[PDB]
Amino acid sequence: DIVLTQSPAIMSASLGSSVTLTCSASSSVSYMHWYQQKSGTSPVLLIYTTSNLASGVPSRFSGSGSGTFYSLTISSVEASDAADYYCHQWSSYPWTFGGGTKLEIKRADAAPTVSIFPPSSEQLTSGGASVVCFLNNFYPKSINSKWKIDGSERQNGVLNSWTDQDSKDSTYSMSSTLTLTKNEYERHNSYTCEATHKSPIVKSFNRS
Amino acid sequence: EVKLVESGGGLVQPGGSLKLSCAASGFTFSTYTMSWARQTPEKKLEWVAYISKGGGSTYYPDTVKGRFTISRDNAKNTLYLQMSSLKSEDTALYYCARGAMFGNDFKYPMDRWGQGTSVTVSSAATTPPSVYPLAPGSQTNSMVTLGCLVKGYFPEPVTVTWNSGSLSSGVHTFPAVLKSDLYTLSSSVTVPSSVWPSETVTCNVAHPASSTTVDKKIVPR
Repeated sequence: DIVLTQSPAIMSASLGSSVTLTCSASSSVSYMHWYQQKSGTSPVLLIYTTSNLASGVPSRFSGSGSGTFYSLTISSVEASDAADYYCHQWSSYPWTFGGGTKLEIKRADAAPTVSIFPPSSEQLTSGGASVVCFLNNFYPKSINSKWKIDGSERQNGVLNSWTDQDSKDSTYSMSSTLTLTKNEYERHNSYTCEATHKSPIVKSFNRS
Repeated sequence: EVKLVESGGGLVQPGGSLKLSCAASGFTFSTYTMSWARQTPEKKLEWVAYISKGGGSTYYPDTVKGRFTISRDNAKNTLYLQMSSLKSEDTALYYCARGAMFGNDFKYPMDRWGQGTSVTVSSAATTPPSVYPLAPGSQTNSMVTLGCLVKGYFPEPVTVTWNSGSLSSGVHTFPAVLKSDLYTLSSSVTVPSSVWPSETVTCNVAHPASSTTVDKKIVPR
């Protein structure tokens, strides 16, 4: 039941620079291993037996460690390195894993491409009414979405979901769904979603 | 290359049983130890089981010992995980992995993990998703973004593709969010305005747990 601690849980890196991720153990261990998990796929082995590169892993990755302190270093960060990194030990039962450190890649601020969609006729027939807004390919991750119905902000019934950072352009995308009842929807005409950060990108439609 | 494919996941009531399978290829299965691992809904990685090359020895963490049994049928090049007396703490995406192995003066940890099979332990019944097309309300752009809303299903997961998978570029499938005990998810795809609606764009959604398959055409309003 060896506890592997990875801190900070989230680190930020600039393109081309070197960064080191650490893993401390609650008990001395002979070796440490490291996995990389990218969006939508299972963990992939990066380093085994503390410092050995797994097949197909770029040489910009390296590892070192001993006792209760181990680390993983990326010589020069690339966009494709946006992922979660986990340490792991199997020197003692039960085999255990660190909580993981997410590596975020820095880039230029970018406004999102916003698209708003009214409830489909199909959903209306079922008695429901969802209004959807996509905020695609923006940066930084922290963005605020605001829904307005007939010019007034609507806060309740909103579900927001962010994608993992993109491996190619280092941007993020988010989906915001405003859930109303069909009658509620039919009681108003103007629907708007605003994307703001620090100026905003606004899209809207009239039910009629 | 080495390939492991898990199957057998599903929704099971607490206290129930489920048997997972893992078909292996790309290496001599019989000469390798094998393991199971899992990723919890909180995204934590956990080791689940380990088995010797011939099946004569098995190891487990205390969390599943006595309830889970890892086994293998070398003749079928398949690994199994029989789960019983399932608990909510067992809900997770289960992965098949090659190893771990002692060799070449090196210690090789579990590798070549499969993409996994999902298991949800809950007393709630399965609910199929309602799949709705998202088409622009109002053209004013050289690129048009279309979407698919996969609403009110249980449990996770669902699979979403565009045009049977032939359309893979410019896609963003978002993580599902829970509301009133049901999950809702969406996916967007951006294509050249000259390709839609002059041509067809369809969202293909599958929800295995409810035997649901939907191929929703996105048509202009």
